Amino acid sequence: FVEMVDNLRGKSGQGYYVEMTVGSPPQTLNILVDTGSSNFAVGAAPHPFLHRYYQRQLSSTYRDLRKGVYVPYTQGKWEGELGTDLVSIPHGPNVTVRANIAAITESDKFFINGSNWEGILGLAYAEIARPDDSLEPFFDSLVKQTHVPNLFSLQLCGGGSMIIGGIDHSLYTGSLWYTPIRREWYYEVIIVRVEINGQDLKMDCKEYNYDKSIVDSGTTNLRLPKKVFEAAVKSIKAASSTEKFPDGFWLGEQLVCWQAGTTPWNIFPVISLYLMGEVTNQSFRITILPQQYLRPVEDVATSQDDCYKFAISQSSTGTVMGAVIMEGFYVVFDRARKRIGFAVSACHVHDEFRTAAVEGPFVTLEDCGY
Ligand SMILES: COCC#Cc1cccc([C@@]2(c3ccc(OC(F)F)cc3)N=C(N)N3CC(F)(F)CN=C32)c1
Repeated sequence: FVEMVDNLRGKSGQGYYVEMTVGSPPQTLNILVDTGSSNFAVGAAPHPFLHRYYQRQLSSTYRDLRKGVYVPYTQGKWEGELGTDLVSIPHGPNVTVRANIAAITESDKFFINGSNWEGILGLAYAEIARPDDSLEPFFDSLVKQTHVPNLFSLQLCGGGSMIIGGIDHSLYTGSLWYTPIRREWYYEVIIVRVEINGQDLKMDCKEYNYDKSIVDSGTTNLRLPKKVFEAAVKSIKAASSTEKFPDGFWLGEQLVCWQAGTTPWNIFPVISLYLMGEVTNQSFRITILPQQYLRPVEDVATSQDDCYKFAISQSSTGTVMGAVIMEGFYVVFDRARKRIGFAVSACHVHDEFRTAAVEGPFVTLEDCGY
């Protein structure tokens, strides 16, 4: 799938986007690749953070659905009007589909300054689509209207690639390990074990999935439930005891800086998340390096140093395997087989001592879900 390789641009902090065309004549927009939502929602009115927007009046294929949509959430707000129009992905499948579009007229803390994207491609299931499950998501429309296989894959690089309808073997090394999609709403998965520098957190596996565990490209951080987060911070603090950082750094509210090229990657531990396998009590592990959980914050003002933000944060809505976890892994969203595949990416993170990995099988001779 050579033409789809390198079709994504961006970073973990501001999100990965794909170029898409909306309407007829086609209007070009950069769209956020989001596996944690289900609406194809685009800016359709001027905004201080929007460089361009969807102009419905200039589209002869636009159809108004005469239904408003108001989405109030924790991190922000957005409202608009529902409609349908012709949609295509220039560096994706060579197809044109009619898909639902949420025309964003008003928003609060939704769009990001200098993100370079004007909309969101909600790749999750209809159950979480707004205003309700009757609003068919883009991928469902794509699969229904074309002969594109019910599968997509993400290769997020610290740029990247979105392969629609298949797996590109040039984007990964070794074997692909599959975890079952527990329920088709968010991309829900099951964590069976968490290790910090090979040391088990020793918690009932349900704790890692309170109240759910999801794979989300639309979230930066690895988000963990309160109890899991505290024990993880304690284990990372103990492993990196040679240096003491402010409480603010551990809360994700302040930066940690070291002289350019002197980051002590070796003092920080590796994090292993054991995901539920396709067979009973069997599992595989994904290993995360500090290079993934210590997200660099690019700022010309602080450029004499390399400054980092701790990319592990507290969650009250379950575990979120964000962009920092997805980076350096080729993630296969096998919708047709209700499973998520993980393999070491060609753009994986590694130093001379350690490498990010996808390894198994592991046997644990209870149900880890909620
Ligand atoms: C990776 O970071 C870049 C980004 C982003 C971003 C911007 C706006 C909204 C979202 C959204 C989001 C997208 C669409 C939404 O509404 C839908 F109805 F359109 C709501 C939130 N995408 C995800 N995955 N989440 C996680 C959250 F819930 F914690 C907070 N917000 C979101 C992501």
